[PDB]
Amino acid sequence: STGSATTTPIDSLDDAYITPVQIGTPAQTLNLDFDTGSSDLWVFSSETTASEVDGQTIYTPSKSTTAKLLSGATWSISYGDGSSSSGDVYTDTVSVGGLTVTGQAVESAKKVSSSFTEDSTIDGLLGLAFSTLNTVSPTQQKTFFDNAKASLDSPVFTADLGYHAPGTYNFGFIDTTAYTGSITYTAVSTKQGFWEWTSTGYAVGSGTFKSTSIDGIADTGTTLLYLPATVVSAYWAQVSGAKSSSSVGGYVFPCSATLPSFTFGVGSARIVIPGDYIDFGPISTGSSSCFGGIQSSAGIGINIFGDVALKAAFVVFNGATTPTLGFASK
Ligand SMILES: NCc1ccc(C(F)(F)F)cc1
Repeated sequence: STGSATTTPIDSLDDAYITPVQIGTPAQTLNLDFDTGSSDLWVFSSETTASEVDGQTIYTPSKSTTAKLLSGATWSISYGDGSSSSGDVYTDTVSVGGLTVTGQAVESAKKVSSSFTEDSTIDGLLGLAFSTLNTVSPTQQKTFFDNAKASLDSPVFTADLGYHAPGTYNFGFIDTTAYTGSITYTAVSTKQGFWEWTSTGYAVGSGTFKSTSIDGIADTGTTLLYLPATVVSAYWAQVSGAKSSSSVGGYVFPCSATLPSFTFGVGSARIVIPGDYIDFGPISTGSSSCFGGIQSSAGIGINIFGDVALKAAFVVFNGATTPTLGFASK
């Protein structure tokens, strides 16, 4: 079987993408952020502290005939940006774009950080990293992808994120009409639980391609591109008036500048990120300083190929026994 769901940016800057997901019987539809950098399916619920909910749609397990409390199970998670959430755990039926999994762990948020509360468009997260990162204790739970794998035609899902436009998450098949040329596959390391791979180098604008190994993760749940300081410095050196700002928290640039493209390597292939994708607009309303979409990973400790990079490509997450990552131009 297969599934296919449209994913929509939550705002005019593509800060995150939401995808409708059916939970429970009868279906309760929530808009979840599909996150290949985490492995928990957690949702705002009727159990979330009332003051911590501001316009989100909430999952109500008491109205689902298929919901079952997973007795004794708790979850607690903290994301790389400082966000956090925790609660108890139900099992229920979960469908994405026609693909249905029964008995999926649905982690009901009893407490959520302020970052999630103030984002009324995101009802929760659907983790698509490897199940070894799932935070449910004492019995670790499987992701939606892991539970669906056996019934999928192929153990793959693809991310086709749009630039200021809706996109598609497909499960179980590869849409050969959604990309140009060939797909280049590269090996994945699962040792940290991420879709971790090694880029073969980079180029700035029309400059020469620098062959160098960049280890990083493919993360749909991260907005920007986080690369080593040496690469990020070489990119922003080409932008007139760009500088790293300690008060803003990263590289900013005059909103009047035009940004060069950024090219990253996938084996022998090249993926080009247009300069317009790296513009994240004024740092405050009316400011003439704009925020850059390529930032340094030095504070984070791992390089992150977030949405800025992934939306320039058609990306295959091949979850075979030897996992691989496929990239194609589109
Ligand atoms: N979007 C999930 C996510 C967030 C942060 C990290 C970090 F910071 F640990 F790399 C990994 C994955």
